[PDB]
Amino acid sequence: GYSDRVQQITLGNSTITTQEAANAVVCYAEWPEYLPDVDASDVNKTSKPDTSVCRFYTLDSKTWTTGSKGWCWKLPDALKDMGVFGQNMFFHSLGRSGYTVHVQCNATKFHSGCLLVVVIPEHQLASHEGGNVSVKYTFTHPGERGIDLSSANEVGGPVKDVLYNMNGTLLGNLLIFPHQFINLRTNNTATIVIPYINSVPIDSMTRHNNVSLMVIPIAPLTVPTGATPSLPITVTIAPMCTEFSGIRSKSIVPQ
Amino acid sequence: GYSDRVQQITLGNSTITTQEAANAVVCYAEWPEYLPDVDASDVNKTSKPDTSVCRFYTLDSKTWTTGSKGWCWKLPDALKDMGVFGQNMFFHSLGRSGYTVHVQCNATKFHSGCLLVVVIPEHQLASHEGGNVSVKYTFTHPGERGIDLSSANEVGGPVKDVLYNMNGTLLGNLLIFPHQFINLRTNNTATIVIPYINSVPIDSMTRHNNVSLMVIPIAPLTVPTGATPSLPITVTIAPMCTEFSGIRSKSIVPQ
Amino acid sequence: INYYKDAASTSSAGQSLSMDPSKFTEPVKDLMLKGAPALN
Amino acid sequence: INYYKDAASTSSAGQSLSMDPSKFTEPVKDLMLKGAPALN
Amino acid sequence: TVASISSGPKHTQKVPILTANETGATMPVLPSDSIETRTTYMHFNGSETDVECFLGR
Amino acid sequence: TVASISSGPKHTQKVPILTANETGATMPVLPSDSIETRTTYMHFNGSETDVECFLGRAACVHVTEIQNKDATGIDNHREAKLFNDWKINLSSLVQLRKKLELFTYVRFDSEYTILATASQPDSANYSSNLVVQAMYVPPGAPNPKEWDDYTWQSASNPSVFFKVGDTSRFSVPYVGLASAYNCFYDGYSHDDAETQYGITVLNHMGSMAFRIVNEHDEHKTLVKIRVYHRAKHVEAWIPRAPRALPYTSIGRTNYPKNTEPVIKKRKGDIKSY
Amino acid sequence: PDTYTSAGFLSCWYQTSLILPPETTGQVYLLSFISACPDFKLRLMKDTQTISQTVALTE
Amino acid sequence: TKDEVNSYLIPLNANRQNEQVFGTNLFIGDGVFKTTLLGEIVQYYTHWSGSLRFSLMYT
Ligand SMILES: COc1ccc(N2CCN(c3cccc(C)c3)CC2)nn1
Repeated sequence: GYSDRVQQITLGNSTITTQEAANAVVCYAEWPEYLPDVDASDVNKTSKPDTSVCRFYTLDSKTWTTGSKGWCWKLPDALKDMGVFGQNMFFHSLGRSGYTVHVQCNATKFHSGCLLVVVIPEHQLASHEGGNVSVKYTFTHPGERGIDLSSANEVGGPVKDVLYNMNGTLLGNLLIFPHQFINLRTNNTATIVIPYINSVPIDSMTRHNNVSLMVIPIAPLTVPTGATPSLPITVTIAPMCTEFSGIRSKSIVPQ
Repeated sequence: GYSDRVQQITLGNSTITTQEAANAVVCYAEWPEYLPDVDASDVNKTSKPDTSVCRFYTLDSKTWTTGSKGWCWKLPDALKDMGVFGQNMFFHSLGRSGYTVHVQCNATKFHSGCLLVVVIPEHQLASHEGGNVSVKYTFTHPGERGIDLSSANEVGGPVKDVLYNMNGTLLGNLLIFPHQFINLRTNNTATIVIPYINSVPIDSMTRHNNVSLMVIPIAPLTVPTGATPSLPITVTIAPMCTEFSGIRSKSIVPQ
Repeated sequence: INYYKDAASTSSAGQSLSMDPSKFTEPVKDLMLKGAPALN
Repeated sequence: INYYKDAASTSSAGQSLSMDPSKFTEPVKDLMLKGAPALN
Repeated sequence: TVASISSGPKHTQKVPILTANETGATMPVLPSDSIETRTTYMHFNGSETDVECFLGR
Repeated sequence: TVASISSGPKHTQKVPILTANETGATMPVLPSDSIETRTTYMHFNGSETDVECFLGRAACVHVTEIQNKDATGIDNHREAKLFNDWKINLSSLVQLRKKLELFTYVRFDSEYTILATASQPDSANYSSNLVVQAMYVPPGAPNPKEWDDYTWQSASNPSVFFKVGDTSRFSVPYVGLASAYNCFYDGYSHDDAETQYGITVLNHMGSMAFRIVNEHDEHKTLVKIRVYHRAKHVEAWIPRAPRALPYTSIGRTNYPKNTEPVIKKRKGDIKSY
Repeated sequence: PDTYTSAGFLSCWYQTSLILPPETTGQVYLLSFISACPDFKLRLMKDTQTISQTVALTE
Repeated sequence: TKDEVNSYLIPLNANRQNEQVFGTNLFIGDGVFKTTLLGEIVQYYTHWSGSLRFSLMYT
C-alpha cells in the first residue's frame, strides 16, 4: 500500500509528511555524503553539529497569484539566519552541506496551475544593465526573502526576466537541471535532495552560493469560480551532512 | 627531561604551553566523559560540536594589587558569550560539559604572593542582607566579568566577604575542594580539569551554574622595591566533552 | 529477616568498608611518588 | 507465613505484571500495521 | 528494558504517523517515529499503578 | 593491620617530607618517615565514622502544635491550630542541618518517628485520650481547610492514626525527583529576573498535616508534635567546608550581619602556648 | 504545575493554508486527542483535586 | 463560558496564510488536559515522566 504518493522525511527533530508527492529527485543521482580524506585539503578537523543543523527550516511563505513571475532563493544564503545553522556559517572560515528541499502548494480538484521547481548549480546571474555591469553582493544575497522575479529592476541588482533564467538561457531548457513540477491536478509538493557540488572540497559559505532553488509558475494559476484568486507556496529546506571548518572570529558581511 | 613543570594542552584549534606548572588537578580524580545511555533520560539524540566548542577561551584579564580580595566566575556563565559555545548554550534546552581551567600569573624571583585557585561544585551564594533575602539572577550571572570580591555590596547581589566563601564557611577549609595554589616563588599557572558534576544527567545551562571558579590572593602580593605594585591574572577556560540537546528557539534571559 | 515488602523499610545499611581518600587527597594528573621530588 | 486459615485474610496481592493495553487501544477486527496505510 | 531506541534520519514511503482515528484504535506511535532518538532505558516497572495498589490502601 | 611499622635511622637522598602543596595533593606522610618507630597495630576499623552511621540516628526535625477545642464559631481552623501543616523540610533545626551540609548531594530513605504529648495548662478534670492523624499531603493534593474536611478521608494519601503519648513510626522511600537530594543548588527555577534563588525552588515535597480526631471535651488540650528523622541507606557525594556562621533561613546560605568573629582570638601572642 | 519542572508549549500554524472546494463555506474543525506513550511513568499516589464533598451522601 | 460540545472543536479558517491555529502550555495536570482521561489519572499521582502522543483528526 506504499504509494509513490505518500512520504515521510524525518531529519533531526523535525518531520514532514506529504500525502500527494510525485516521487523525489536526487540530483545527478547522488545523495549528500561527508567529505572524504582522499578529497580533503585543509588540515583542520571539521565540526559536524549533526542534528542541531540538519533539521528542516521553513522559510516565510510566498503568494502565487495570476500575475506571479517566479521566485529565486540561493543556498546557503536562504538559511544564513536559521538557528545554529546560521551561527556556524558566520563563525567558520569554510563549511560544506547538501540539502533536502521540500516545496509545498495545495489547492483543490477544481484549480489548475503548474510550477517548475528546479535546482541550478552555480547560477551566475546577469546584470539588467548589459555590458559588464556587475550584480552587487546584497542583490545576490536576498536571505530568506529570496528574489521576486516580478519585482522591479533595481540598480546593482540582477535582471528578473523569466524567459531567460536570469542569465541568457531559455526557460524551456531548465529541465536539463534536477527539477520536479507541482501540477495542482497531480502533485502538491516537490522534493529534491541536493548533494554538495563544487570544484573545491569545501568553500566559503558567505562569498559563494552553490545552488539557486527556483520556483516558477509555468501554467498560470486558475482558480474555480469566485474562488480567491491566489494560493500560498511554502519552501522548507534542511541542511544535510553539514560540516564546518576553520573556526574563529565571525564574519562581517556587507549590508 | 619531562618535568611536572612544563606542559602543553592542545584542545581544538588552540594550545597552551606552561614552563612553570605544578602538576594539574583532575577533580575527584575523574576526567570529563560524555553521557552514557544507561544514565540518559531525555530521548533526544544530543549534538556534539566537538572542536568548535571544545577549544580555549581566554576571559578578560584581572589586576592583582595589594588591596585585592579575590574574584569569582561561574560556569557555564563565564562562557555565555564565547564563540559557538555560547550560541549552542542559548539555543538548546539542555547541555552538559566538563572544562579545563588554566589560571596564569607570572612575576619574577623577587616577588612574593600566593593565590588559591579552587573549583566549588554547587556554590550557592548568600545575600549580604541576611534573613532570607534572595540573590537576584543578574547578580549570580556576571558573565566573563565574574564577581569582584572587593567591589561593594549591591542590592540583590551576594555578600562579598572573603573569610566566609560567600556562604557561611571559612576560607581556610576551601582546600577540601579540588584546588591548586599559584605561589610566585614556585608556580606561575594552575590547571584544573573539571568533570561534569550534577544530580541530573543533563540540565539547563542558563538557570543553573554548576561550579564557581574562585581565585583568591592569600599571601598578599609583595613586589620588589620600586616595582609597579601589581600583576595581571588571566583565566583561560575550555569546554570539554560538550553535548547539547533539545534545540529550538533560543532562550531570552534576564537583563 | 525482612518482615516487610519494600526496600525502604529495612534497617540501616552495614559499613561501606569502602574507604579511598585518594580522590580527595591526591587528585593530581601526573602521579606523585612520596620520596621523589615534588617538582622535577 | 499465613497465620490464618481463610484466603480473605491474607495480605494484598502482588503485581499483576500482566499489562496488555491492546484490548483497549486496538480492538479493531482487521489488524492495523503501523507504517502501512490506515485505510487501503 | 529500552524506553527509547536509537533512530536516525528517515525518508520513506512508510509513514507511521499518518493514521485514521475513525477506526477506534490508538496506534502505538513513539518518539522514535518522528524525531531522531538515542537509547535510554526505562528503569521502572509500573508497580504502583497496579489496580491492587490503587485500591489497596 | 599495622598502624605503624618499625623504622630506624635514615641518611638518604630520598626525602619524603619535602613536598610542594601548590599541587593540590596531601601527600601521605607517616610518623615513620621522620622519626624511628616500632610496630603497633590498629585494633580499629573506622566503623562509627561510616556515613551510614553518621547520618543514621534519629534527629528532631520539627516541633509543631495543634489543639482540641470547640471549633464552634472558628472562622479559620488552620489559624486556631485546630489542625496544622508542615511544609516539610530538614533545614528548620540546625543540629542535623550542619551534618547534612558537609556533603553537596545526599540520597537516603527516611524513617520518621512522631512523638505527641498533651498539655492541659488550665484547669481540667482529667486528661482526655486523643488520637492524632498525620496525613502526608503531597504536592497537587487538596489541602485541608477545616479540621474535618473530606480531605482527611485520605483515600489515596498515606495517613497514620496513633494516640497522644505514643509514637508513630514509618519510613518512606527516597522521593527525590533527581538521582539525589541537592544540599545546595546555585540556580533558579527558570531564567526569571526576580525568581527566588537556591534550594527552596527544589524543596517541594509538599507538607504534613496533623489534626486530633477527637471531638472536644469541656476543657482544652494542647498537643505538641515532635517529628524525628533518621536516614537509612545513605549515599553522599562531594564533601564541602563545614558551616561556620549561624543560619538565618531554610534553604539559603545566608548568615546574619554583624555576626561575631568565629575564630577564637589568642590570649597572648602568636608565640603563646 | 511547577516551574522548575515545566514541560514546554505546543502550538499549530498554517503551513500553507486551508482551501475549501466550490459550493462550500465557513469553518472546518479539527478534533484533538491525547494519550501517553508506552514510555510513560507515574509514581507516588495521592488524592485528586478533582473531587470533594461537604456532607456524607445518603440513599 | 459554560461546558459545551464546542470546546472540543478547534476551528480552521479558509485562506489564512502564516497564522496560528491554537496554543497551550503542557501542564498535563491542569488547563485543557485536566479533564481528559490522561489528565484525570495523572492527578492521582505526584510525579510523571514519559512521552505524550498528541494527534489531530481533520473533519
Ligand atoms: C536537603 O536534603 C533533604 C533530604 C531529605 C529531605 N526529605 C524531606 C521530605 N521527606 C519526606 C518524604 C516523604 C514523606 C514524608 C513525611 C517526608 C523525605 C526527606 N529533604 N531535604
